[PDB]
Amino acid sequence: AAAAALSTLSSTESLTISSNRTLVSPGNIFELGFFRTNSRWYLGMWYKKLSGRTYVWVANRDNPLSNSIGTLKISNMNLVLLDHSNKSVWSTNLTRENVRSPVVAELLANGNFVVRDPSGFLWQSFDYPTDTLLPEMKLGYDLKTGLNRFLVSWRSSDDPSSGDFSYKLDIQRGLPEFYTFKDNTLVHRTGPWNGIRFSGIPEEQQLSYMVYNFTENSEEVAYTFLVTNNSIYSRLTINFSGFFERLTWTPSLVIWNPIWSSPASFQCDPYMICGPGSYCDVNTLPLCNCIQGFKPLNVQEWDMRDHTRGCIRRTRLSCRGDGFTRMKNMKLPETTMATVDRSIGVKECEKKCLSDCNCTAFANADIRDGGTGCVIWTGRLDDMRNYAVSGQDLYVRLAAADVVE
Amino acid sequence: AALSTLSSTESLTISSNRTLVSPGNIFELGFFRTNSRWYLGMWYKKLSGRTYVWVANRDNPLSNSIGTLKISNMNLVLLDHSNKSVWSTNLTRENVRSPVVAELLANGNFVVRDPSGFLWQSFDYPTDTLLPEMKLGYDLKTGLNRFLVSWRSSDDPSSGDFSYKLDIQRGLPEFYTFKDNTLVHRTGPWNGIRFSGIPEEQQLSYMVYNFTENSEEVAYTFLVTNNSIYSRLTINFSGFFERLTWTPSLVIWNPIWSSPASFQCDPYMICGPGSYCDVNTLPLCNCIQGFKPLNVQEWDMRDHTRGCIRRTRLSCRGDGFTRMKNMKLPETTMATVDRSIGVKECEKKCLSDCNCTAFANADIRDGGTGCVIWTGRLDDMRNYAVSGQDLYVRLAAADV
Amino acid sequence: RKTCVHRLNSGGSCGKSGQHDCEAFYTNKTNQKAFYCNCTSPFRTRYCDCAIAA
Amino acid sequence: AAANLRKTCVHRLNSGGSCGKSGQHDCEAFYTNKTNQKAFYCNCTSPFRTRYCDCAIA
Ligand SMILES: *[C@@H]1O[C@H](CO)[C@@H](O)[C@H](O)[C@H]1NC(C)=O
Ligand SMILES: *[C@@H]1O[C@H](CO)[C@@H](O)[C@H](O)[C@H]1NC(C)=O
Repeated sequence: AAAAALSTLSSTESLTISSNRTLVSPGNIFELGFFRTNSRWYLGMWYKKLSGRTYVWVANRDNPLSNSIGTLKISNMNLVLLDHSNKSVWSTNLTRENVRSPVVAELLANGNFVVRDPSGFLWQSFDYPTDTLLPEMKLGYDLKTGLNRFLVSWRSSDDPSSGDFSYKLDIQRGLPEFYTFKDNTLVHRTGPWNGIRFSGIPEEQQLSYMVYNFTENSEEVAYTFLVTNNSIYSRLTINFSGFFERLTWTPSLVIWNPIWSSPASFQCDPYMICGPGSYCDVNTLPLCNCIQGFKPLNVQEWDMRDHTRGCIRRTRLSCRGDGFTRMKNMKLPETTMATVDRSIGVKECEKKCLSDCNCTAFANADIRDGGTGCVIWTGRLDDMRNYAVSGQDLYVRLAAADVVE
Repeated sequence: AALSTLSSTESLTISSNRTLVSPGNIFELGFFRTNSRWYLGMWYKKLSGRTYVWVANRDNPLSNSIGTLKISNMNLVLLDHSNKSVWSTNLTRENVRSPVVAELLANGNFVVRDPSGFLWQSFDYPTDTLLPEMKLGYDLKTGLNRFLVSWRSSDDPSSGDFSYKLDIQRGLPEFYTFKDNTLVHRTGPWNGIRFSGIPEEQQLSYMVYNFTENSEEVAYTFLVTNNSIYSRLTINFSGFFERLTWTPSLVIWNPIWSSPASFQCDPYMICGPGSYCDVNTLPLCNCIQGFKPLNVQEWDMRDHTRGCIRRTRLSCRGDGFTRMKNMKLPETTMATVDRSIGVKECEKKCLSDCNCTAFANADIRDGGTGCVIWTGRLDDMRNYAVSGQDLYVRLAAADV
Repeated sequence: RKTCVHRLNSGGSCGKSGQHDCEAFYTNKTNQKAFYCNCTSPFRTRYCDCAIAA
Repeated sequence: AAANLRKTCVHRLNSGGSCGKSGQHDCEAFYTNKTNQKAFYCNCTSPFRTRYCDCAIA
């Protein structure tokens, strides 16, 4: 009959707080409606079947409805949220002006809350994430339109307004790299795709229920996962404390189980805990290790485990005749001053690096198939760490006297 | 009249700014304000950023700027605005004579004494911090366990949720971290280079430490061997027990180590019985060689609660052992120790005891000595990449 | 008489319903019902302390 | 008069620990100790058991 929730909102209908009505996706996974937290009211989306509420999306997080009066409806071919005084508190800002009737709002099976035309999607929640990436969502750039889709944490456990932490892709550098910011402070670097996985999150791997990928083409630079078992819920969320995590609902545990959490190590993962020309290692003391062929810029500081100034070459470079030390199991250093040619290989890369008197290091861009592509760095090497069982080769340029064969 | 002494005719008041200063000028003891409340406390004199390493009346704050510390009727007491006692030492003697004197010693020990000796010592009542020369653990003569309780928060010095304590009613003495009544992390036994669950602690150029286990005490102590260097152990409000060394060039209390070091593998029993945590594997929890998951369906979804069991029933006589590497020894609640015998003699003894499920050396120095025997399920295990210790777990011969 | 504790820990956090979640977790793991369960959550870990007899 | 100003820059100093009651001034002292000069000011923040110094320089 008609007690149960619909997945549709037509132009003549409305959803209000006082009615307690919600929208439910076909397949019954997601539910959309009003909820109360921190003395404010919000429009949002959660998992329908979980007794504990997990909000995967909030429409008006920085624009709260003041009180228990709120109305969601289509107005002049636009989705709008009106408070007690008929004032719009939130709305979709249209990408067209010649939108035709009928305009319909619709919650899809994958949790996309969508405004559409007979002509197609006009607006999508999938494009405006809160703190959470769902399966099928795109994390990163839409190149045609310039839209960077990124995550921002709730301010606290109770306050969904924009927190200090954001997890975002930055493409203004040699390679696309994910970063975690706290306001404007750069606090953790996930780094580039490698391309099995991201350099700085080695736990991410294919599971029995989900696969993931990173698309870097003419249309987009973005990350996506799909869950291949409809009865399993998995998601990526940056929590209010600044950790980016994969969480999977695991019934036997009665909990959102954290598959992984980033940063994983307070010792080695924070951004630049070791200075330039050194790397962090969780199994050594001090944590920061000079690169082979380098010495500490300030030894007295270095012995006191003050690693700030980092390390420098023992011997000045002479370009012609220089060699390399091969570093193993590495998180590649930050690519602000780096270049990439994905079409050439390791030998061609060493040659190109050797020939360039400014190149200080080089590495493969992709680790699949025994490794391909060329990444070249100039200047200081920053934010390096190693791993016991993951990571990648990095060749750092040295004067001939300091090379080992 | 000393800068470190408080006689019965003297006092410290909030409004006078009067303080006590240790010989050698390292510590200063007096009133300080935080979270709108006044407290009597001790800090490093020469550091401009204030670090309170000891608080007398942490759960009994003075409401306002009026307060007095003094000897009253041969007792150390803290009086509020209405001349009412808000804190005091409740003395351990009945025939105390004059002069009763309160005194700050060079090591930051704040002491009340008689002509006959110490009546009370701050060293017996730590706040959240172990300073050099302090004892962490049991006084066997008196049965008093000296342990650490964290500040509730960065501003509120009142007793927080976290405590760091020694427990000795088990095979070997083990340190634990509790949050209220919850057992949250297990530092574990002495080995005796180091404690099992804190692999970063090591002798430094400026500090040495040891664990004394004799008839008078079961406690840990470190000494700082360079007078110009400050190092300390503190359990902070977030529940991390840490070594901190003041490093001028960093302008900070530098964390030499922090425990628990890994949210992945250090929390108490993140992996079930007969399994162990490994930070470099996925799943984190690995069945012991020769064991299988008790519940496969839960295990595949990374529900490791139930843990693992032997693939093959033991037959006592004829059983073997799998040698696990780089291990944090399992909890020693149901363990025995024999320090007189060695690894070979230990294995035999284990083999001959049909209830024995695993064994290890009691000390790792000198190639290893001593014998530790476990019975029943092995709990709260994890490995390390480059540290830890050998552990032999009993298996039927066929799986050896 | 007077209660004992059954202890069940895992990755994650308490959330707003830790007590109830813990009590369900106990039942799933033991096929019994606890008097109640306490839940606390530091170190990115959920600690269920379940009151059992005894 | 009306010339272009010098461009403002940020200097970064990160290490284990926290900000504390005086993070900004600590960061600034830390900066001076590291560069022998004075910054306009330093912001300090402290997640992930790390003190992040963000120093405004020319
Ligand atoms: C549950 O919490 C209460 C309140 O602190 C405490 O008294 C009780 O002992 C706890 N129960 C368990 C099982 O630890
Ligand atoms: C420091 O924080 C202020 C105040 O929020 C901010 O406006 C400024 O840009 C920050 N400065 C630096 C150097 O990051």
